[PDB]
Amino acid sequence: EYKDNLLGEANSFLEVLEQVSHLAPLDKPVLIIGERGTGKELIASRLHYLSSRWQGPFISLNCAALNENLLDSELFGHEAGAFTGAQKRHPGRFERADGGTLFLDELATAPMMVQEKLLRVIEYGELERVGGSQPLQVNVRLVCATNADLPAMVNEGTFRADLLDRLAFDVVQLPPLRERESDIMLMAEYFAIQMCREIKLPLFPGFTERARETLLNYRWPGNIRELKNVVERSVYRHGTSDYPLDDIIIDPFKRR
Amino acid sequence: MAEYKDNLLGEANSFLEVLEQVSHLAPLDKPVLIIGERGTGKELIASRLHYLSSRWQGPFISLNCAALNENLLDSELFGHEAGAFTGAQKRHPGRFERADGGTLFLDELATAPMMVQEKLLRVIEYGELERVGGSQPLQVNVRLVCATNADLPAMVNEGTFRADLLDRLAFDVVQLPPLRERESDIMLMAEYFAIQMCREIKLPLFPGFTERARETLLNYRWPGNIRELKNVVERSVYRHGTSDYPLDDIIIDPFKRRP
Amino acid sequence: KDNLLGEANSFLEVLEQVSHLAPLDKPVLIIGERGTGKELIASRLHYLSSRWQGPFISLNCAALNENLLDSELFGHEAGAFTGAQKRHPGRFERADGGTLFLDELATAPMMVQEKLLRVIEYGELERVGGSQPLQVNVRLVCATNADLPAMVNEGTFRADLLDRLAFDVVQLPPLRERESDIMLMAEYFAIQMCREIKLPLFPGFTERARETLLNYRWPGNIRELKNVVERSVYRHGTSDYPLDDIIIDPFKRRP
Amino acid sequence: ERDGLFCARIFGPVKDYECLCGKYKRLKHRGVICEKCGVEVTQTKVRRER
Amino acid sequence: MKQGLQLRLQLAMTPQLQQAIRLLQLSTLELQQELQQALESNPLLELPVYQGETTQTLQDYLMWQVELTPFTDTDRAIATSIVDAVDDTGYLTIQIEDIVDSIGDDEIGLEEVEAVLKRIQRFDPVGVAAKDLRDCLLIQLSQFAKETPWLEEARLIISDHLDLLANHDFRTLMRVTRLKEEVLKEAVNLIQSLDPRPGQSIQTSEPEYVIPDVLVRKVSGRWTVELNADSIPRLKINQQYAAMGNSARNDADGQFIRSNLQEARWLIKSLESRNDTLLRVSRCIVEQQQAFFEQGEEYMKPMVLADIAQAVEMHESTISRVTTQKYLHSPRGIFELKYFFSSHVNTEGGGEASSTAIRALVKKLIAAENPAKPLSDSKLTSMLSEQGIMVARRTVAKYRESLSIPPSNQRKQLV
DNA sequence: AGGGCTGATCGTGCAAAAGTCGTGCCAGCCGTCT
DNA sequence: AGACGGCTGGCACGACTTTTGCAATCGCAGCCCT
Ligand SMILES: Nc1ncnc2c1ncn2[C@@H]1O[C@H](COP(=O)(O)OP(=O)(O)O)[C@@H](O)[C@H]1O
Ligand SMILES: Nc1ncnc2c1ncn2[C@@H]1O[C@H](COP(=O)(O)OP(=O)(O)O)[C@@H](O)[C@H]1O
Ligand SMILES: Nc1ncnc2c1ncn2[C@@H]1O[C@H](COP(=O)(O)OP(=O)(O)O)[C@@H](O)[C@H]1O
Ligand SMILES: [Mg+2]
Ligand SMILES: [Mg+2]
Ligand SMILES: [Mg+2]
Repeated sequence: EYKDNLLGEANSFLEVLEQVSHLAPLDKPVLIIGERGTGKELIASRLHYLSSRWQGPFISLNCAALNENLLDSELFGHEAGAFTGAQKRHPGRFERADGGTLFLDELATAPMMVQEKLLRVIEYGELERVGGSQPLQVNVRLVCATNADLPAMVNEGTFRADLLDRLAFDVVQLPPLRERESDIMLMAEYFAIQMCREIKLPLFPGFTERARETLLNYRWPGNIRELKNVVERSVYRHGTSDYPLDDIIIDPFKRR
Repeated sequence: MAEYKDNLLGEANSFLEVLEQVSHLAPLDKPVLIIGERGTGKELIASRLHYLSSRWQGPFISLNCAALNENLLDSELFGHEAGAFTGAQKRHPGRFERADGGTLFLDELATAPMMVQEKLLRVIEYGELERVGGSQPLQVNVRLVCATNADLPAMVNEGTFRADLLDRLAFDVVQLPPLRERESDIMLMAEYFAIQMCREIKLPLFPGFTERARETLLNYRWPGNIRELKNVVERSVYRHGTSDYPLDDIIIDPFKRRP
Repeated sequence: KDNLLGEANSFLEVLEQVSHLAPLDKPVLIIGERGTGKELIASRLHYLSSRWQGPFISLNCAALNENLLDSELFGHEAGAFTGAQKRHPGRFERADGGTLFLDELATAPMMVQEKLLRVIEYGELERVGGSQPLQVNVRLVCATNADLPAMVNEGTFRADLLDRLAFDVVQLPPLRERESDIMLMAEYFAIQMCREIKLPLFPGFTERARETLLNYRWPGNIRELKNVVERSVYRHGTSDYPLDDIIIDPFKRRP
Repeated sequence: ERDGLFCARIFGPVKDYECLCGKYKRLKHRGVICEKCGVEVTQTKVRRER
Repeated sequence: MKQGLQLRLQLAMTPQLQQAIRLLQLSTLELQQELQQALESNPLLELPVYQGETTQTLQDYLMWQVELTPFTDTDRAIATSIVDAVDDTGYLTIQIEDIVDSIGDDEIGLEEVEAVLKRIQRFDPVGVAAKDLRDCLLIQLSQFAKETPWLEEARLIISDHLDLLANHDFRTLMRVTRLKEEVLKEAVNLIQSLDPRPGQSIQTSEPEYVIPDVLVRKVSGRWTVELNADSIPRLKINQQYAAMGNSARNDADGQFIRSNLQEARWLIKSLESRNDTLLRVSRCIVEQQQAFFEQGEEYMKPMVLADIAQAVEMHESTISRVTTQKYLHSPRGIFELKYFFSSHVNTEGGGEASSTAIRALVKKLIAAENPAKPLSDSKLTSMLSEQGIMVARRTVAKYRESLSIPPSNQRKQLV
C-alpha cells in the first residue's frame, strides 16, 4: 500500500492515484513524468503493492548508472560462460521481468543501441545476450518514470519513434514540487510525525508557522526524500524535538 | 503453406498491393531488404515474411542490431570455436551460425560498426561462414531479410552506410504506406484494435465513437504509423473505460498538458 | 577457373595481364574503381596458379578481431591461454603455398599492418614463444577496391604496405568504362534469372530498355547489371511482355 | 566362507545336494559338481565326516 | 572490459587417496575385507556344540512321513527327487516333466510322476508341491467338507475364473460366472482363506542382521551421535620393527622400514580423518535429524550433495565417495547414509523438497479411502491441497509408485 | 678434483562424459452409463 | 454404445547429480667414474 505514505493532499495526487488504479489492472507501459527529488519510485511501489500481479516481482534496476556498456549485455543476458570468467548470466533483472513489469529511473542516458535492443525486447523479447542460446520471453510488463523533458528528448531524438512510441503507453506527470502545496503541508506534517516517532525524540517539536512558511517558500524541486533530507537537516537544527519546533535547516553547506 | 495472417491489419491503402508484391516475392529466397516506419507495419511485415518463409522453412532467426555491445558481437558473428572467447567448451555457434538456412532477419538499426557491415558483407559472400579460431570456412545457408526506415541513398551520398552495405544489399526495395499516407483502413483497423482492446478490457459493450474522433483521426499525423495510432486506440479505450458508451474523443498525446 | 567473363578487349586485356601473372606467385594487390568481380578475379587467379593443386582458398583479411592477430596470422596457439595447447598454424600455413586472396585489405588496421607486413617481408613462422620460425612461402597477393596511393597521401598504410604487392595492380574498366558485352552479359544474367525465377523464357526487353542500359550510370558495376536485371524480372514476373521497363532505382519510390 | 573356515568344496556340500554356486539343485545329481561351484550333490552328514 | 578467457593460474596424479575413496565408497564389510587383504603384507599394520539341536526344515518332515508311508524304490526315488526341488512356499519348483527327466527312467512317466505326487500331494500339509499353485487351493478346499456353503461357487470360480478376480473385476466376474450378487463375494472370501504358500508357513525363524556403525541417541536434543568404536578400523605401528630398523646393520634397510612405516602411518591417519570428516558431516546431519528424524521422514527436507558439501570443506566428490554404502543405527534404528539425500520439488509448501514418508502415508490414506476402491490421483491431489503443498496427478502416480501403491482401478475390492 | 648426471621429489578434485531424473502428459482402457 | 474420463506411462527434454581418472617440475646429491 506504500503505507499510504507520502500523502499528497493535492487531489491531483489522488487523481494521479486514480489513474494509477485504473492502470492497476491494466498491463501496458506507462511513463511517469517525475521530478528532481520527487519520488516516482515510491509511487511505483504504491502501484506495485496494488499491481494486477501485485504478488509479482518488483525490482528497481535503472541503467542511469550504466557505467559498463557490458552491464547492459548482462541485463540483456549472458550465455552461460559467455565471454568467460563467469559461470552463467546473472539474470536477476530478467528474472523479475517474467512474472513482473519493467521499472527504470532516468532512462535518458541509454545507449541508443541499448535502447533499441530494449525495443526488440518489448515487442517480442528474445532470450538475449545469451551467447547464441535460443530465444525466450519474460512475462514482462513495464513502467517508465523520469524528470527529463520528453520534448527535449524528442528534439534530441533521444527516443526513437519505435522507441518513444512502443516504449510509452501512459504518462504520469509528477506534480511540480510546488504544484501540490496543500499536499506539501500534508506530507510535510506526515514526515514531521513520522520523524518525531521513529527518532524516539521524546517530544515532537511540532513546527514553527514561520518555519512552515519558509519551508513552503522552498521551491525545493528536490523533495523525494529531499523533503525528508531537509527534514533531517531541520531536525538537527532543532537537534532535539523536546522544545517546540523553530530550528529549520535547509542549506547545510553553510558553516556557522 | 497456411494463412497465419495474424494481426496483420489495416492495409486498405495500397499496402494491400504492397502485400501483393510481397507475395510475388515470397517464393524467392534471395536477399530481402525493405523500408518503412519502425514499430509500424515493419516488424509486422517481418512476421509477414516469416509467414512467407515456409512454415517448414525454418527458424525465424531474429537479428536485433541495437544489441551486440562492441566486440564478441564478433564472436557470434564469425563464430567462436576456439578457447578464450565464449566460455570455450564446444564450438559455440554464433547467432549467425544459429541460422543454418534461417532468416537473416537483418534489422536496420544504424549502429556504428560498418566493421560489422563489412563482416556481414562477408556474411553475404558465397554462402559461407568461419568462426573464431574457426579453423575452416564452412559454406553456409540462410534466408536473408532486411528492411529500412530512412534515406539509404542519402546515407550513401552521406557515405553513412558502407556503399557496399547497400551494394550487396537490397535486390530491390520495399517501402511502407505512411500513416500520413496509408490512411485508408483508418476506421477499419481502428475498430479492429478497438475490438481487441475492449475484449481485453472485457468491456461489456463496444462504446462506439463519435465522428469528431474520426475527424481528428483524419486530422492526426500519426507519426508512428501502425502502433502509435493503435496505442492511441487502446488509450481511448482506457481513458474511457466504459461499455456501449459512445466515444467522442481519443487519447494519444498525453504530453498535451491537462486542462 | 570459369565465370561470367566481361568478354572485352579491356576485359580480355586484364585476362592476358593476369595470364602474364598466372604461374607467378609473387605478392600482389588489385587496382579497381570498384571490384567488378574483385573476388571472382583473384578467385580465377587462384584456380589457375601452381596453387591449383595448392590450396586455392582465400582468407578475408580486414575481417579479423583485435587481440588475436597472432593466431590469425598463425592459426590457433598452443600456449596462448591455458585452454588450447596445440600450435595450430597459419591460416597462411593452412594454405602455405596455396592461393589465399588477401581481400579486405583496404579496411585493415594500423599496427595490424605493422606486424603483418614486416612478417611477410621477412619472417618465418615465429608464433607465440616458439622454437623456430618456418617460412610459409604462401602465394602472396592482396587487393584494393580503393586507391592506395591515395592512402599514401593520407599515409594511413605503411609505405612498406606500398611495397607489399610484388605485382602491378591491374584494374578493371569502370562500368562507365567497361559497358562492353552488357547486352550479351545481361542476356546471360537474364537466362540465369529466368532459371532462378523458374521463368519459361525471355521474349526480351524494350530496345528502350536496351538504351536505358546504355543510358545507365551503373555504380554497382558488376552487381547492378544482373541485379536490376532480375529485379526488373521479379517486379515484372512477366515473360509474355518485354521488359519495356526495368527495375531502375529500387531506391526510387514509385508514384 | 571361501578357501577358509566353513568353506564349500571343503568338508562337504551345501545345505542341500545343491552346490554352493547354485547349479545342480535337485536329487538328480548324485556326485555331479558344477563348473560354477564344485560341491558334490550329496548328504550333509559328512560335514562331520570330512 | 572486453571480456573472455585469458591465460593465468601441473604434475603427476596417483591413485593413493583414489584407492582410499574406492574403499570408503565400498561398504565397510568388504571394505574391512580389503583392509585385511591390505594389512596382511604390511607387517607394521595391525563350546563347540552349545545347544546342538537339529530340525525338520519341512521337506525332511515330509520325508519323515514318506518313510512311514508305504513306497517302493522307484516310488521312493521319485518322491525324493520331487522333494529335492521344493520351494519355501510349498509350491513345486519344477514341473512334472522336469521331474520325469530328473528320474531318468523310461519306465518313469508323467502319469507315474503325477500319481506319486498326488499320493504325496496332501500328506502334510494340504497343498504341498503346489505345482503352479491353483489346483493346490483346490485340493485344500477338497480337504474341507462339502458341508461348507458356497464351496461350489468358490470351486467354479477357482476352476477357470482366476482372471476375473485377478483384476478385481467383480462386474465382469458376475457377468461371466453368473455368480450371485453379494453372494459370490462369499465364495471369494471362502477362497481367500485357503492357506496360500502353505509350505511357507513352516518357515518362520530368522536371526538379526544390521550393523550399527554410528549411534545418535538423541542425547538431550540434538542427538549425541557417535560411531561404532569397534567397527572403526585401526592399525598398530610395529614398534618392535620401529626398533628393529635403525639398529639394523643395514641402517639403510631398517631406516627404509621406518620410512615405509611412516608412510603407512600417514595412510592410517588419513583414513581416520576420513572417518572424522564423515563424523562432523554426521554432526551436521544429526542436527538435521533432531528435527527430521524426530519429525520423521514425513517432515524431512530434501538435501543435496552440494548442500552438505557446502557446510564442510569436503569436496563434493569427497562426500559423494565418503558416504557410499553407509548406514547408522539411530533412535529410529539402523539407517543408511545413501538414504539421507532426496530430490526437491515444486510443491506449494513455499519450498522445494522430497515426498518420502509423505508419499508413503499418502498411499496409506489413499488405501484408507473407502475399501470399495483405491483413491485416484485426484484424491492425492486434494489430500495435498488439504496439506497445502502442491502435488500433481502425474507427480501423484510417481509418488505412489515410489510408495508402490496399487492402481486406482486395480485395488477396488468388495467392502 | 670435475664431470655427468641421472634418475633421486611428490603429489591429488574435479571434470566430462555420462547418467539420470521431474514432470507431466497423450493413447488406450476400462467403467459404465445413459 | 459411444463418446466420456481418469488414469498411467513413455516419452522427451532439460536439471541436477555425478564419478574417474589423470600422471611431475624445482631441486639433489650421491654416486660413480674418471
Ligand atoms: N510518496 C513518498 N513517500 C515516501 N518517500 C518518498 C515519496 N516520494 C519520494 N520519496 C523519497 O525520495 C527518495 C528518493 O525518492 P525518489 O526521488 O522518488 O526516487 P527517484 O530518485 O527514483 O525518483 C526515496 O528514498 C523516497 O524515500
Ligand atoms: N493492425 C495493428 N493495429 C494496432 N497496432 C499495430 C497493428 N500493427 C502493428 N501495430 C503496432 O505497431 C508496433 C510496432 O510494430 P513494428 O513497426 O512491426 O515494430 P518494428 O520496429 O520491430 O518493425 C507494435 O507494437 C504493434 O503494437
Ligand atoms: N568476371 C566476373 N564473372 C562473373 N561474376 C562476377 C565477375 N565479376 C564480379 N562478379 C560478381 O560480383 C559479385 C562480387 O561482388 P564484388 O565486386 O566482390 O563486391 P565488392 O565490389 O563490394 O567487393 C559476385 O557475386 C560475382 O557473381
Ligand atoms: Mg531519482
Ligand atoms: Mg523491428
Ligand atoms: Mg566489397
